[PDB]
Amino acid sequence: RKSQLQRRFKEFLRQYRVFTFKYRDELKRHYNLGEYWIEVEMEDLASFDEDLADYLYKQPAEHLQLLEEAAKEVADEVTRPRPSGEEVLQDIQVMLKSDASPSSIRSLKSDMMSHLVKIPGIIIAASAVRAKATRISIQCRSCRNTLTNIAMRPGLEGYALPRKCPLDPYFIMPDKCKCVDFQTLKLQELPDAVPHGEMPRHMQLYCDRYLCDKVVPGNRVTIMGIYSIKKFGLVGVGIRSSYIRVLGIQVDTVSPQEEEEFRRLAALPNVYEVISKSIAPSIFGGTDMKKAIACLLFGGSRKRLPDGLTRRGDINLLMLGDPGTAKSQLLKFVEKCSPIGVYTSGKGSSAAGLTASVMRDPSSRNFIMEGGAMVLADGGVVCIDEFDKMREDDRVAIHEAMEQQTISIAKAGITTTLNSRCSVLAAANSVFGRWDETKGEDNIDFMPTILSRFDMIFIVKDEHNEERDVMLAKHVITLHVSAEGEIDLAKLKKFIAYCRVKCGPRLSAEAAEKLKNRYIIMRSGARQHERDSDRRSSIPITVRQLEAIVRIAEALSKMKLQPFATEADVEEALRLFQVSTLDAALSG
Amino acid sequence: ELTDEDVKMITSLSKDQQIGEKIFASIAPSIYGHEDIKRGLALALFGGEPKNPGGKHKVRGDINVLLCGDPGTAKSQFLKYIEKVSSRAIFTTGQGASAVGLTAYVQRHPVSREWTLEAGALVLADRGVCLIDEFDKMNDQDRTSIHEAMEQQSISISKAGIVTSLQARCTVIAAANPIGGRYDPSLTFSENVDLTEPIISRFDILCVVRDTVDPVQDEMLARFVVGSHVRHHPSNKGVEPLPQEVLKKYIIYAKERVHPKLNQMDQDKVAKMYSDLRKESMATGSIPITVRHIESMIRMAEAHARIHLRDYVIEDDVNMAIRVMLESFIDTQKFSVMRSMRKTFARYLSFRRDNNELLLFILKQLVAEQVTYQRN
DNA sequence: TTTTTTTTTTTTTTTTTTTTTTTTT
DNA sequence: AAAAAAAAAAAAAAAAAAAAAAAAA
Ligand SMILES: Nc1ncnc2c1ncn2[C@@H]1O[C@H](COP(=O)(O)OP(=O)(O)OP(=O)(O)O)[C@@H](O)[C@H]1O
Ligand SMILES: Nc1ncnc2c1ncn2[C@@H]1O[C@H](COP(=O)(O)OP(=O)(O)O)[C@@H](O)[C@H]1O
Ligand SMILES: [Mg+2]
Ligand SMILES: [Mg+2]
Ligand SMILES: [Zn+2]
Repeated sequence: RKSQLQRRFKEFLRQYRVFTFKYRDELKRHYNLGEYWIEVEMEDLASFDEDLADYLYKQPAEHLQLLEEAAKEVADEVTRPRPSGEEVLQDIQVMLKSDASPSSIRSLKSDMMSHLVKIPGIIIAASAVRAKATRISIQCRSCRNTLTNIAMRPGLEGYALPRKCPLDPYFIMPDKCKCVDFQTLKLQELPDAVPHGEMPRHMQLYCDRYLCDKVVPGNRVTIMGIYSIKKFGLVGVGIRSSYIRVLGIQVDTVSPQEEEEFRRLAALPNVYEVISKSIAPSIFGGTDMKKAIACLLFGGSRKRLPDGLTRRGDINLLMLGDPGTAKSQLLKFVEKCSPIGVYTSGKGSSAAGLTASVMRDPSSRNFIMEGGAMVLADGGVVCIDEFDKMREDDRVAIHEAMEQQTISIAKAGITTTLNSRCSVLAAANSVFGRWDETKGEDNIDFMPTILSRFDMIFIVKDEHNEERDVMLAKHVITLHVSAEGEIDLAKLKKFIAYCRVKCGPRLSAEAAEKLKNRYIIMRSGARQHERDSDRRSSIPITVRQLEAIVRIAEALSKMKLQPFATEADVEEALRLFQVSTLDAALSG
Repeated sequence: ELTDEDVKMITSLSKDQQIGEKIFASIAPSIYGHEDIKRGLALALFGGEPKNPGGKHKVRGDINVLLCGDPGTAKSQFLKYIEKVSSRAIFTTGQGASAVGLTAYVQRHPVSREWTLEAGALVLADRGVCLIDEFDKMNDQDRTSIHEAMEQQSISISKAGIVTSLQARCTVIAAANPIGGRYDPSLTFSENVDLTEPIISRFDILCVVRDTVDPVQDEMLARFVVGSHVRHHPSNKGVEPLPQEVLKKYIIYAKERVHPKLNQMDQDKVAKMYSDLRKESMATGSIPITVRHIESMIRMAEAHARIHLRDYVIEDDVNMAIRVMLESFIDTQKFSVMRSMRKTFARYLSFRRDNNELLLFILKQLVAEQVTYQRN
C-alpha cells in the first residue's frame, strides 16, 4: 500500500549511511537553517531500495509526494523540539538529482509523458516569481460555511470550484489560502545538439517553492522533471500543450584549508615573483608587463572620504604595440583568470554592447537595462581589444566610467547612475600600424584627456632583433610540441578573489613622503621636457598619475596581505610607472 | 554516414604516396585552374589541431581562408563547393540576402511564432565551416561579430535578458573583391581591400585571385565553360580526382581520427627561416612577418599531415606548409617587395614545384612582355 | 438554471511612416 | 554648411490567450 511505500522512503531517509547518515543530518541542518528543502541523490535511493527509484522513474507524480511526506515526517522526528511560535512543522520540497547522462530534447516523444526525464538546454527566458495556491479555502455565498484545506495539485493544473453547497455559491478568500513560489521558464535545445540544417526545439519548465530563481536566462542547464501537460478544465484536435515539471536543476559552465593555503602563499618572500611568472607562462618575455598586469588584477583600494567622495582603487592599463606581440592573447588570459572578467572589442562585442543602455518597453513601460561589458564586469576586469576604435557615445561613456566608476544615464523616463567598478585593460596598435620613431608621439591619436585615465601605458616594439626572434620561434614551437612555481588558473583566481575581498591596504608616512618627492621630480622633469620640445607630449603626467602610483603600491602590498604599503613596494611601483614614463619622456 | 570497412578504402588510397595531389585536384571540379586556391581550401577542410596549453593559451586549430580577387573568377563557386562538400557547413553573405545573419539575437520566429534565441551564423557552424561571401560589404555589427568569433572563438549575448557566452569554433572561408573592383599589385594587400588590419590578421591564408589577360588561359576557360553549357543542355540531361562522396568520407575519417603531433619538426630550420624573413621584411618598408605566421605554418603542416593521416608531421609536410604560408605572405606584399621576397626566398617557394611549372611560368612572362612591347 | 458564444482586456509583437541623426562633399 | 543615406521613435494594426458576462434554451 502507499503507506508501505512512504514507510520505506522514511527508512531510506533515516537509515541511509555513508560512517554518517547523510540525509538525516542534511534534514537537521536544512530545517535548522530554515531551508525546508533537500537534494536527494537518485543513485543513493536506487542503491538503498532500487524499487523506490524505479517507481519514481515510472510514476514520479505520486511517489514524489510520498517521498516529500516521508521527508517531512523524518524532519519532524529529527527536529521536533522548537521554540514557541515556530513549532508548526513545515513541508519540505524534495529536489532530486542523478548522474545519469541527460537525454536529448528530441527524444521527448509522447511515450515519455508523465515519466521522469533529464534533458539539457539553455534557458532563454524566466518569468517573475509569483503565487500559486497549495491550500485554498472556499466560502459559500449563501450559507457562509467554509470548506477549508482544499488540496491543490502542483504544476499547471487549475481547479474547479464545487457547484453544490444556490448553485456555484462558493468564493475564494485570499486571506486564508496558503500559496508558494511559482515560475515559468523557456528552455531551448543546446545549439551544439541542434542538427545542422534544423530549427532548435523548445520546452516550458515549471519551477516551484525553492526552484524559483535558481537560474537566470542564458544559463546552460540540466533539468530533471516530470513531462506533463496542462490540465485546465479540458486543425489540431485533442492537443494539450506539454511542459516539464522541474524537480532538479544543475547549472553547467572557500574552504578554510584554501584560506590557509592563500595565507601561506602570500607569506612567501618571492610571492610577487611567482605571481609575475604565473600569469602568461606560454607568452615569452614582457616580464614588466606581466608584473603590471598582476598589479592591475589585485587592484588598489577604493577610498570614500568623510565628505563622501570616492577614490577609485582599480588600476587601468593600456598597451600600445605592433600587431605582432601577444597582447590579445594576454587580454584573453586576463579575462580567463580574473575572478569577474569580460573580454570585448572597442565597438562592444557581438550583440553585447560595451556600456550599459536604458530603454523603456513601450508596452510594459518598464526601465529595461541592457547591460554592456562595463556593468556586467562590475567588481572585476574588462579587457578591451582594439581600444582605439570605440564609438563617440561609448568614448564619452568610458571617459566618465574609468574615473568615477559610474555610468550616468538619463533617458526620457528616469535618471540613474549604474555602478561600473571595473578595471580596464586596453590593447591597441599605433595609428599607422607599426610604431615608427621618426613620428614619435604622433603614433597615438588618443586625446590627452583619455590617456590621463590610464594608470600605466606600455609601449611594445619589434623593430629589430635576431636572437629574440630565434628564441621566440623556438619557444612557440616548443609550446606546440608539449601542449614548478606556477599557480594554476583556478587557484590563482581564488587567491585573487580572497585578497581583494579581505585585504585593503594604506600607505605609510615614509612611503607617502618618498612618493611625494619622486612625483615632484617627475612633474618638474616632464614640464622641462615639454618646454624643451616646445610642444605638449600627448602623454601627460597629472595628479591622476600620483593616484596610479599609489594604487600600484597598494596592490603590491595587498598581494602580501600586508595592511601597510612599505617603501620597497612604492619603489617597485615607481619602477613600473618608470617603464611607462619611458614612453612619457624618452618617446620624445 | 557511419559505415564500416570503408576505413580500408580510405587507407587503401591513403598509401598512394601521391594522394595529396589527387585531393588538391579533387576540389570544386567545376572550376578550372586556381590550383593554389584549391590546395588552400583542402588544408582548410582538413583543419589543424586545436590546443590550449594548460588552460590559459587558447590556440585555434582552424585554418581561416580569405579569397580576395577581381570579379569573374569563381570565388563564390569555391565557397558554394565548400558548402556542398563539407558537413556542418553554412553559407552567408555580407549583404542581407542570406538566410541566416552573422550576429546573434532573440525574437519570435516568423513561421513558428515562438520566442527563440537566433544564434549567429558563426555559432551554427560551431565545429564546421562558415562561408562568408561579400566579406567587404558587412555592417558595423557584422564586422564586430566576425571579429569576436575569429578572435575568441565564441559569442557573448546580452540582448534581452540572456547574459550568455556560447562558443563558435568555426573555420571562416571568406570571399571579397578589391577596393575599386580591381586588384592593383602596386599596392599592398591590406590597403586595396575594405577590411581593417585586425580582421585580415586573423586569416591564415590569403588568396589573391587576379584576372590577367592571357590568350591561352582565356581559350581554355572558354572551352571549359562552353562545354559545360553544352553538356548541361535540357535535352542531354595530372592525377584522377577522387569521387566527391569518397572525398567527404576521407575528410570525415581524417578529421575525426588522425591527430598529427609535431614531434619531428626541425626547430632549427623554422627558426632560421623566421629570422631571415623578419630581417628581409624589415629591411624594406613592407608588412613584416610575425609569430602568428609561424602559428599558421604549424597549423597548415598539421593539416597536410592529416591529409596523409601520418599521425606525425614529416619534413615534407613542414616544407609544404612553409611553401603555402610564404606564397600567401609574399602575394600580400606590394609589387617590388613581391619580386624582392620571391628572389630572396625562391628556394622555399619552389618546394614540390617541378621544373616544368617554373619554366612554363618564365616562358609565359617573357612572351607576355613581348606581347606588351608589340601592342604598345 | 445551465450552457455557450461572444466580449473584452490585457500583452505582446509587427509594420509603415515619419522624424531624427550620422556621414559625406 | 548643406544634402544623402541610415537609424531610431513612435503610432497604428494584428495575433492571441485567457477570463467574464449576456443571450438562449
Ligand atoms: N576558373 C573558372 N572555372 C570555371 N568557371 C569559371 C571560372 N571562373 C569563372 N567561371 C564562371 O564564370 C562565371 C563568373 O563566376 P562567378 O559568378 O562565380 O563570379 P565571382 O568570382 O563570384 O564574382 P563576384 O566577386 O562578382 O561575385 C560563372 O558562371 C562561373 O562558372
Ligand atoms: N611572446 C610571445 N610568446 C608566445 N606567443 C606569442 C608571443 N608573441 C606572439 N605570440 C603568438 O602570436 C600570435 C599573435 O598574438 P595576438 O595576441 O593575436 O596579437 P594581437 O594582439 O596583435 O592580435 C598569438 O597567437 C600568440 O600565440
Ligand atoms: Mg589584436
Ligand atoms: Mg562572388
Ligand atoms: Zn451553500
